[PDB]
Amino acid sequence: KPMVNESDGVTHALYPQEARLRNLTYSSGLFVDVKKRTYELKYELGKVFIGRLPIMLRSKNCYLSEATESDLYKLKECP
Amino acid sequence: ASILIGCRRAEVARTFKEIQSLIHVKTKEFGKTLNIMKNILRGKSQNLTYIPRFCSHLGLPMQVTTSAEYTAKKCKEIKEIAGKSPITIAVVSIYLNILLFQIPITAAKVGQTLQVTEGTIKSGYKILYEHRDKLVDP
Amino acid sequence: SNAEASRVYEIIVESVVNEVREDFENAGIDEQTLQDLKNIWQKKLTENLMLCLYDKVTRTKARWKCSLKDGVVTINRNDYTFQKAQVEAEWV
Amino acid sequence: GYYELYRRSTIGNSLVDALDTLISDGRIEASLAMRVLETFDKVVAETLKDNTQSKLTVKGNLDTYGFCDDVWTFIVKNCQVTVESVISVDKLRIVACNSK
Amino acid sequence: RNIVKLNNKERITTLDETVGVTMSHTGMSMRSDNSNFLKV
Amino acid sequence: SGIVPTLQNIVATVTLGCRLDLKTVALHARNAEYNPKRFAAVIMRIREPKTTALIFASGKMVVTGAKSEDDSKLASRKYARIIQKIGFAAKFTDFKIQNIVGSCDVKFPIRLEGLAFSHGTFSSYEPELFPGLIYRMVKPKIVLLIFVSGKIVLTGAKQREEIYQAFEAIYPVLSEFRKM
Repeated sequence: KPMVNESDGVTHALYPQEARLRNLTYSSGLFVDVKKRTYELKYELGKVFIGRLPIMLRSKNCYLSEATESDLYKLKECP
Repeated sequence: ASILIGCRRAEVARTFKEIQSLIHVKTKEFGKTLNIMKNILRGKSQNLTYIPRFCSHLGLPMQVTTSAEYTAKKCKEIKEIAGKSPITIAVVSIYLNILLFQIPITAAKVGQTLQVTEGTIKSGYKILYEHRDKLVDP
Repeated sequence: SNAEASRVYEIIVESVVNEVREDFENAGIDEQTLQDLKNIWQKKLTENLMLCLYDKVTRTKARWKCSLKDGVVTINRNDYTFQKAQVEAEWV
Repeated sequence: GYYELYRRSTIGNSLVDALDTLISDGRIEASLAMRVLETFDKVVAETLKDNTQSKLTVKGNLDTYGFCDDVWTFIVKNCQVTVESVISVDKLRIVACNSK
Repeated sequence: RNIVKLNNKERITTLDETVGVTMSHTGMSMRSDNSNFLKV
Repeated sequence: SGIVPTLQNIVATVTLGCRLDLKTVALHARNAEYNPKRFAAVIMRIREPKTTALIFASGKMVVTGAKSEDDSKLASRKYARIIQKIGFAAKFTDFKIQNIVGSCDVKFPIRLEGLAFSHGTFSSYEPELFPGLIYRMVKPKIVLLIFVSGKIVLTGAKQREEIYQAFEAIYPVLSEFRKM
């Protein structure tokens, strides 16, 4: 889901309003199951972060797609 | 050592085992190079920040974070043991502040996540439980 | 008193006689001569010294610890055979 | 291989006196007794390595210690020995060689 | 034959945890080794 | 005040003025330890005084472990007498005390953070690396270890008056950064 890692090191959830006010980038973290193997010659003997991806608003990854009217009024986003 | 210096100058907190986990500097030569480097910086003329980081590693609420802040400062004022490196004081402080509430992590999970000995967090939890009196914020 | 020492002595006598019999036949002396070696040997078999090998000898200030393995000890006219031993001695 | 310190034991000195008895009193061929001594070293080595189950415990006052040519030599005064019984010893000499 | 026209693939799974755990496992986490690979 | 530091170790060097061979020395001697694969020197110990001397093949010997100067000098003369008893032409010469180490207690906790902040040009405090404080005094040039419980260690001195002047020059600073 969309998140923000600050300068001190704390990472919390991000909303588009605070994203516009803090001049941040509305993105989400991306991980990949990286598998490693060692062959010795066919003799055979991790969730790594790869980067952030900007998320479009009103999308299945953004928080606002599942929000209702009153919930959008709570998040200070016009319906 | 330059990364650690740039971390100490920017009011950031990074443990020696973290940079050591990044770079294998063999600790001892790292300590000597960091010492003579500090002498270079002095010739060219704070554990509290660690609490929110480990609380982020455990995913704890804000009340436990500021509770471990007040507990860290008070434990810094009470003396006895003084510290034995501030990392163990941080992990036993968070351990007490989390045994005050109901969120369960036990000692094995917090000992394998923060890379701290269970006997050390229990050894500090003993005298900490002895000083439980004056550590209550509300 | 120990029967294990007598059993070990018997295994040593029998094994030594059986393995030496070949060299006795190569020299061409006699088989009854080897039998006399067994009879005289067992007849003779009828100062506090320990013989073994060490694995680790540590010293701290004036405290010595030694790890011993496989040895025979002669103490007060009594023989002993040990597989392991620990020495905790103090030096003045 | 196979150290020759086990020849200094009671059974070792007994075999030395037996071989020297066969060579001196009779006409038993020489040099072969040395082969009996080597076979003795191997049999005592493997036997003490495999046919021993006791564990002693010596605790006393270290009177002398020394090390030379991978040889540890100790002399202990007033030491107690525990078998697996307790035995009081006024003077005990220990001679050990490297196991590796 | 109409039923064979219903093959689909699994979608991407969203990790729902408190983020701080995964973000702690991202960078420096005081946990090295634990796996033998290119260790010479 | 009224606290006097008590000596804990004295390191001195004695030159014999000859040469040795190490298998024969280690073979004919009594209480000694020698192993070339670890330390190319014989570790000889005596009971009275309880000291430890490192004997090298070049004749140089290091007598250390005494609690006083007379025990280091007399112990050094005992080691030299043993060397003269073995069979070498040694001579007890060049006796110079190289180090004096003492310790004491102030009987009150000490603020190490404020001490490292005020005297930052002479202190080096890193609790995660060493819970004590390393205070490098200029005059006299003494290295002091200041812990939390009040135990004060003093090292890096050639005489006793340097230790006493170091403690008398560090006592008011410790009394300033107290707690209870």
